[PDB]
Amino acid sequence: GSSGSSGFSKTQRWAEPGEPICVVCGRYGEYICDKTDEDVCSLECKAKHLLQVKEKEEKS
Ligand SMILES: [Zn+2]
Repeated sequence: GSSGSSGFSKTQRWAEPGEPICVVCGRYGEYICDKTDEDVCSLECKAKHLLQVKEKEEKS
């Protein structure tokens, strides 16, 4: 395809040595999933990692 740009959020600031950090960006993970329990800053990052972890399992 081609896709476009991202939203207009700035919730990806530095993160102290202990807090969660985005697994796709690299700043902070204010949000955390349940199944994967990963860390993300926005909602797009969440699915961006989930749909990426599924293909990694292969099959099905
Ligand atoms: Zn992010």
